[PDB]
Amino acid sequence: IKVRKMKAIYHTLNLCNIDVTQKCLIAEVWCPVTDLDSIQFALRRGTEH
Amino acid sequence: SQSQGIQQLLQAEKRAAEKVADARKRKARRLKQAKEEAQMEVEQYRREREQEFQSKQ
Repeated sequence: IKVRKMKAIYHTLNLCNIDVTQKCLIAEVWCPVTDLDSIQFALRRGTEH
Repeated sequence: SQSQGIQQLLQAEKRAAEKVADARKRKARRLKQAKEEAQMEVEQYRREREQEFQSKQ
C-alpha cells in the first residue's frame, strides 16, 4: 500500500506544471463547490505536515 | 485573476533570475578585481621590506 500510493502520488504530480514555468507547482482540478472548504483544510494539513 | 496571478509569479521568477544573474556577474568581475588588487599588497610588502632593509643598513 505504501509503495502503490507513493507511485500514484508521483504519477499525479507528473500531471502538474513544473519548474519550466515557476518554482511553485501549479495544479488544475475539478471539485464540487461544497467541498472547497474541506479541500482547503486538507491543504492546511499538508502545509503543517 | 488566475492569469494575472500566474503572470505575477512569472515576473517574480524573472526578478529572481535577474538577481542571481547580477550576483554571478558580481562574482565574475570580482575575480578580475582579485587579480588586480594584489598589486597594492605586493607594493606594501615591498615597501615594508625596503624600510626594514634600509634601517638595518
